[PDB]
Amino acid sequence: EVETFAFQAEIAQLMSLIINTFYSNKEIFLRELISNSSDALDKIRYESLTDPSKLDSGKELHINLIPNKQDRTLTIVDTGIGMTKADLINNLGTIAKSGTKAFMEALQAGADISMIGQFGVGFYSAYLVAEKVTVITKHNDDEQYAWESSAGGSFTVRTDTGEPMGRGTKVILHLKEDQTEYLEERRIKEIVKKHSQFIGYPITLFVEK
Ligand SMILES: OCCNC(=S)N[C@H]1C[C@@H]2C=C[C@H]1C2
Repeated sequence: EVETFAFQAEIAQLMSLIINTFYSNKEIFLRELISNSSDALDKIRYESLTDPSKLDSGKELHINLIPNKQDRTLTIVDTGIGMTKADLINNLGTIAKSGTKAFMEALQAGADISMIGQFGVGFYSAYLVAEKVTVITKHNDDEQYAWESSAGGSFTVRTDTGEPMGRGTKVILHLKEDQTEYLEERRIKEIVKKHSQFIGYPITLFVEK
């Protein structure tokens, strides 16, 4: 059972701007997704202080970076708080509407795309490098879901039947054909050191077989 939804017009506009604007400094997508993962980890860690059972779905708080040249995917996995179905369809998009508007006005006043994270919508910088993004997520209070969008104004949500996650979020970047440098170990290492050196959780960069 796959459900198809229309993006809010403002988010579709943000996605088109990210996809169509000429802007060479694409590597910042990784900082924005790692920052999102760090925030999700902060949330479950804080909530576990008053309800330790919230970690029954997994004690480890970490971030894994998994490149796969065969599938041409870069996967960012965290064991954070995860997202509910309502998060995927309604809640986060509602919040992102005001952040998108502020970001759009800032860009017109001279900001650049690298400052997208200051407006809370850094996730969508994934489309600087990905033609399709798949998000697998599991929140303690809900089922495991797959969100997916290739832009163009629509996204899908389905119950995920694959390997159970325990808790957290997996962002699968199906990279554009000319963006495969983000599958190279030395390139990912360089970006993490430059932009994500002080993240307060272990970041493991997987090596390819
Ligand atoms: O996870 C926090 C960042 N997410 C944002 S800003 N927006 C939503 C769009 C995609 C589906 C749910 C999330 C990712």
